[PDB]
Amino acid sequence: MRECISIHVGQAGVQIGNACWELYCLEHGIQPDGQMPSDKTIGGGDDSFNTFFSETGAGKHVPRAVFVDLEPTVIDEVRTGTYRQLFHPEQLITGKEDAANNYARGHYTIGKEIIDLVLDRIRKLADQCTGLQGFLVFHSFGGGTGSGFTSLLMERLSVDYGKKSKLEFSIYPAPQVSTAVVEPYNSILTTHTTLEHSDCAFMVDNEAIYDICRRNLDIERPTYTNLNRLISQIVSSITASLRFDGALNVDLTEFQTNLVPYPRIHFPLATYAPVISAEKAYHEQLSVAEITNACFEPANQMVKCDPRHGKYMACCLLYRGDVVPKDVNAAIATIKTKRSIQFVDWCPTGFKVGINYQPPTVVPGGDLAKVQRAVCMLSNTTAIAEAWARLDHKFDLMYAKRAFVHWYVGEGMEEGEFSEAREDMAALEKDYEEVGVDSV
Amino acid sequence: MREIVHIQAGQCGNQIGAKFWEVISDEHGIDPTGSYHGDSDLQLERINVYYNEATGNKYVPRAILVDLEPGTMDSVRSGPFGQIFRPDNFVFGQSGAGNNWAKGHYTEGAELVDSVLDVVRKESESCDCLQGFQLTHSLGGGTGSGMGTLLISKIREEYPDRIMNTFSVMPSPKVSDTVVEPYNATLSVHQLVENTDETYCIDNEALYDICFRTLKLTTPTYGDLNHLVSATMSGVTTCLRFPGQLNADLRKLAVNMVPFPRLHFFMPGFAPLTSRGSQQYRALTVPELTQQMFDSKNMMAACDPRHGRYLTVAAIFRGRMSMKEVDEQMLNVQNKNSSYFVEWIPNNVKTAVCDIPPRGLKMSATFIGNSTAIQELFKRISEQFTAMFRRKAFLHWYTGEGMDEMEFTEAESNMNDLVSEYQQYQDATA
Amino acid sequence: ASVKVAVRVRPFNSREMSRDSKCIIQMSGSTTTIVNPKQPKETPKSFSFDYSYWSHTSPEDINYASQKQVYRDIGEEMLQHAFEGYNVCIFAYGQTGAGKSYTMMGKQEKDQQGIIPQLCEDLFSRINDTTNDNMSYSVEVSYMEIYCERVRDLLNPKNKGNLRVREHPLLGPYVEDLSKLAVTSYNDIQDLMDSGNKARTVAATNMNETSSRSHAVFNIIFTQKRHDAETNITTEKVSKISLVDLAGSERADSTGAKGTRLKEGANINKSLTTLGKVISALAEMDSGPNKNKKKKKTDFIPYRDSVLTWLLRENLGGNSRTAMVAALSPADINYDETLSTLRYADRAKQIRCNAVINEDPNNKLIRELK
Ligand SMILES: CC(=O)O[C@H]1C(=O)[C@@]2(C)[C@H]([C@H](OC(=O)c3ccccc3)[C@]3(O)C[C@H](OC(=O)[C@H](O)[C@@H](NC(=O)c4ccccc4)c4ccccc4)C(C)=C1C3(C)C)[C@]1(OC(C)=O)CO[C@@H]1C[C@@H]2O
Ligand SMILES: Nc1nc2c(ncn2[C@@H]2O[C@H](COP(=O)(O)OP(=O)(O)OP(=O)(O)O)[C@@H](O)[C@H]2O)c(=O)[nH]1
Ligand SMILES: Nc1ncnc2c1ncn2[C@@H]1O[C@H](COP(=O)(O)OP(=O)(O)NP(=O)(O)O)[C@@H](O)[C@H]1O
Ligand SMILES: Nc1nc2c(ncn2[C@@H]2O[C@H](COP(=O)(O)OP(=O)(O)O)[C@@H](O)[C@H]2O)c(=O)[nH]1
Ligand SMILES: [Mg+2]
Ligand SMILES: [Mg+2]
Repeated sequence: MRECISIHVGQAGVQIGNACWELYCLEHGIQPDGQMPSDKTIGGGDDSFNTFFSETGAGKHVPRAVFVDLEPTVIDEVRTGTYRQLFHPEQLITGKEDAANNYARGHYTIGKEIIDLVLDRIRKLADQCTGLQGFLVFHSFGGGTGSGFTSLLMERLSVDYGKKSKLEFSIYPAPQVSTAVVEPYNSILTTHTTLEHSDCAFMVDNEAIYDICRRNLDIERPTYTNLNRLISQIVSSITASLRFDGALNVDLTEFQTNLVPYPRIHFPLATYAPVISAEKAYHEQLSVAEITNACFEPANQMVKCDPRHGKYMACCLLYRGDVVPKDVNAAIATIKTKRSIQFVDWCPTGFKVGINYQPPTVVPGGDLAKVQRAVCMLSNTTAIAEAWARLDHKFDLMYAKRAFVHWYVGEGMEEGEFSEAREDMAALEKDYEEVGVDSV
Repeated sequence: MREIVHIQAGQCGNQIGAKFWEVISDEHGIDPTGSYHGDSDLQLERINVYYNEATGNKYVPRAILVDLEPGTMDSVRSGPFGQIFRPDNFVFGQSGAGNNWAKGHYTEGAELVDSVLDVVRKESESCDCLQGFQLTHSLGGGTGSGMGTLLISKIREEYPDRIMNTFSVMPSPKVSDTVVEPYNATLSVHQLVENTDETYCIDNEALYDICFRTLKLTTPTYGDLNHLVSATMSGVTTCLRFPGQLNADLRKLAVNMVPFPRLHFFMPGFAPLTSRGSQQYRALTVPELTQQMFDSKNMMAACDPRHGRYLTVAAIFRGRMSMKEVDEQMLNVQNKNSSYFVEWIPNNVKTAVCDIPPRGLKMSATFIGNSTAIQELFKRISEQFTAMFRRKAFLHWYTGEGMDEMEFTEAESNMNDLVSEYQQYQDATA
Repeated sequence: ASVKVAVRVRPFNSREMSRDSKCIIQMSGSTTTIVNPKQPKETPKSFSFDYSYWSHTSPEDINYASQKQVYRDIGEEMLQHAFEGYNVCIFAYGQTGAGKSYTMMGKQEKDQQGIIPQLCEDLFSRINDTTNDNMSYSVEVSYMEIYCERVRDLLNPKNKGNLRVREHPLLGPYVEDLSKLAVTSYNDIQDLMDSGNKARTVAATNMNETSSRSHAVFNIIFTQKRHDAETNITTEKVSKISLVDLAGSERADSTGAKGTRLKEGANINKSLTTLGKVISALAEMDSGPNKNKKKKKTDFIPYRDSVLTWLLRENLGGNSRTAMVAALSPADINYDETLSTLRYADRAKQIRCNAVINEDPNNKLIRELK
């Protein structure tokens, strides 16, 4: 059987997990208290889909999750909220203090004494698990606890398990806006972690999702709840193939091998096509061709990165709902006909296609219209490199004068670690530059 | 669980502490008798930060009241919230320092510091995980400056890892209530720069300007100034007591605001301030809060930000609001006033958001600035110090207590070096 | 001034021998090449020091730099150059177990001695050579250590308190009540060094079994007088020679220190960073006015950020000659640390200060009054 374990780190990770588990509980008809009336009504089937929820004797369904944080506030918000009965009481909270936007505190000094408990809980879940597929790690660059503890946790996980897949969903720092001064340092110091240990890292920018909300859904003052709900929709579209039936199903491994031409270039961009409000849901056909075309629009990208400035190394489409392969083939042919989408000359195949019968579900109180069709597109392209270059500039502007360095050095980190991380990032940029050159 | 130990010394420190304990007590629904008569559950979620549980189901603030004159202690006890403080934390003597820094630091305070540290050591030992301390004291006086600096030094020796805040009142440019303000100010600033993590600068001239120009009060008293200060202190530590979209402890600010160890002098501010009758006209929104936060006349430090450059600022919002609006407003403030922010710190605006506003308001905001203009204040003090040290105007009162001219020279040199360090980055084009 | 970054490579160590023991440092004359163990195909990092040395193969003589060569290239040259009224600052910047003591002291019993034996014995023999009725000298020494922003005395008996750092308005920073001594001979200096080295705090770590967890300073104040009273003025020279040992940067990943050890390491790294910053700043400042235009508008050097730079304010820059010995290792684990050290060397090696001081006012007052 098929199952995967979700790990959430930091405030961003915990809140995205709240949204994700709301969506999953809505999807499988599980009440907030863990009970499912459907078993009494339907009396059959597999409504307790084991990909996420473990079933106990009394009919309760405990999610396969491990929340982690250093501030008691964020986890305590969950432990006395609507879903207080859903989760196992083991929430793995450090009751000392937050890392304070510091990589060293999250990785060297305070990250210790808590890594052991997290690994013990994850080992218990793995032993309880059969046919484990992989890990889904949620965290955020820039933040101290997310960066440092994700680094430490991934370092331990690569040793303990090794061959199990590890998909990473992360929030990259924005190009213009930001909520911290030391964001570039924390973001740069995670390059080693994201390179060596992670198997595939998905990146999303707050500015892009704000623009999507402003333009598509017509929301004038969106907050983090809408962002988390959209990210939850992305993850649900990714992981749907393991649960509901489909015509062309794509598990995590076959998804992975079709997106990474080389080991070091596992940074795909993600996008969701039918982001539309209830008012504008009418006056729209939302056929397969329309959503497929809208996937490639520059405005709908989830990261502030123009794909027209680079080449598409690979693409993977995951459709949900009333979809037939004929329309998918027609849309793929139409996309290949276009000029503005430039593909590398060494990937003639181009696209991977998957189709699932379960349509997306509408969370009550949400901002997404009920639609019969949807599609999520995950594309490995070169243009992401440009975004990294921007961040690199900021790092230099703060490292020439050694601003804020003493905070990091006073927590056990050495100064040369900054230069090592910068050199690794430059090597990654050079690798992304070399791969995009046309063969001769 | 993160606990803050509060200390207050001198008349000004004790007054501000009394007003501050009245404000926080309301936010967390605490009766003057100590019993809890609130309505919301969240009031008791993090009560432990400032209060200790008593055996009779009443809450005692974790405060240390310090002085060298029983008059202020008697005034505090015979007050609206005098009964809230436990009697064992009233540490005092007699024969106050009397505006003599040497008496506060060397002669008189040395006899009483032991007792004070003992209470502090006790209060600290009970806490589960101490975040840091905070001290309120005016630098212009004797008891405040002397005993505050001595306690800060001793505590930093005892607790190197913890955080040390300070809400100190600097001497004003024009207003001067004492003749020997510059001496005490110089020595206190010499002591503070070495042994503190943060230091919020407050000036009575700025607070009077706020009371007159903004609030339109006709006859302000020290109660209103203490009200403003206490509002700021309650605003600073909001994230350690309520949930929010983005949390921000005291350390997260210290990390984000202090680029180099010696630059930890901050300019505080608060918004809104509607002046009791104009609130019906203005609509309370995030852009209005940002505008009033970044205004020059709203600052409490009596130093124009436009005469320097912002090294880094932090905004702590309280209330229900959207993150997009806050982020775009901070970005617009950066882009419009491009010349007043340094160029080698991209995105130098920290943001924190809490979703439990003050009881009487829909939204509020606290501003903490770190700019190069603050050097002006120190520069001014230095001039006055020189004007009295060339001729040794009142030196015989200090040297009689054991100090010597050498220490004055060290203090002046350190102050000048701090001013030069701040002036290093206030430039253009490099 | 100068810094004369003595890039030195020592023999292998048991921890290194446990790994693939292959040196990654080579040279040709003044050219120093460092191979990347992880990228041997790449062209090795190349630097041009006149003072790069290689003692990993001690018995060799082909392109072998003995300690006498190091002294000739740095020691007597720097001494005589700074002899005309300067302050000389020799300090050891390096890493843990990076052989920072053999540079400083070396084999006392052998003729392959460190910098201090050669310098002190050469100076002492020089003054003895010029000892006469009308030519006399006077030498004083002092020892101190910095644990964690706290100064302690090593020569004086156990004083559990920490000495208070003061600032004389004319003479600059100094240590209150620090024990100072007068010395007549070189063997006395050796004995005092032995006592001070024993007195310091020491702890063991993986990279080195006897790592020093403090920053040690050894000051020498040396005065010279000639008494041809008819046509000469007594006390015609004084010099300040400062010899400092600096605990190396604590690579926490390569040591795994915990508890108090970690705290010490933390402080050490902080101090080192400040020192590096000063050495990066000072250089640029002295490079700007001396070369560019002579403007001298204003330049700020952050001395006060740490006790080490504060106490060495007179010696690190301003009006002092300096010296660094970059104690490298031939290991692959230390390639990044060596690169950092020599990159700060690239931000050093001139410093360019000015001096000429130490007249005798009272002796010339005889001629003035007469
Ligand atoms: C009709 C109406 O709008 O009433 C308001 C009001 O007029 C204004 C002017 C209030 C009023 O404040 C003042 O008049 C004032 C005078 C001198 C110094 C400071 C304030 C108010 O008193 C203050 C009061 O707010 C509070 O009480 C806050 O919760 C405040 N707590 C206290 O002031 C307090 C005092 C004693 C004991 C316990 C609490 C607070 C602020 C920050 C953090 C924690 C608590 C409010 C909304 C009002 C009145 C009543 C008129 C303002 O209060 C603040 C927080 O500054 C002045 O600026 C705001 C803007 C408000 O519009
Ligand atoms: N998209 C999105 N981003 C978020 C959300 N919450 C926080 N973030 C981002 O996460 C970053 C910091 O997150 P955290 O690491 O969790 O911060 P923290 O929990 O206080 O812990 P420290 O970072 O160590 O201080 C911020 O810069 C935000 O931009 C969210 O709900 N949605
Ligand atoms: N050129 C050399 N020839 C022979 N032996 C040497 C040479 N240089 C160093 N050594 C030896 O290598 C060791 C270097 O000393 P070491 O134990 O590393 O002290 P240290 O590293 O300087 N202490 P520290 O660097 O402050 O942590 C000693 O055993 C020396 O005798
Ligand atoms: N804001 C405010 N300032 C005060 C108050 N009382 C005194 N001050 C200021 O404090 C200074 C005198 O310091 P003082 O309290 O006497 O110090 P101490 O004698 O050492 O305790 C004066 O310059 C006043 O402006 C007060 O209640 N509120
Ligand atoms: Mg975090
Ligand atoms: Mg050594």
